[PDB]
Amino acid sequence: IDVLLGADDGSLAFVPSEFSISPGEKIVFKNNAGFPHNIVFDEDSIPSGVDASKISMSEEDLLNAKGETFEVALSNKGEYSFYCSPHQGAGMVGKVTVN
Ligand SMILES: [Cu+2]
Repeated sequence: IDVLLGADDGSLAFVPSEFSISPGEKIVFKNNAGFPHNIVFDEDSIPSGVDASKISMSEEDLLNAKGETFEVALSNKGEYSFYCSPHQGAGMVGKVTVN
């Protein structure tokens, strides 16, 4: 599934921001508008026993050019909360369900 970082009107959002995938399906996050951006999974808001370090950017890492991507595949089922670190407060948050 492709997820834009930043809406085409420059809104600070994931598009889409809530979605479901099957296990081992790839998510391609692509720098769209309003970057730099990143993708960080909430360690306290993913399935038990998942290593967030395996599926996220560092807080300190950025995608700073149009079209840079980060890709990830999730396998454990459950809900995963993620955010953009610099824009979390702006509401640039999402949630994926692996079902
Ligand atoms: Cu952002």
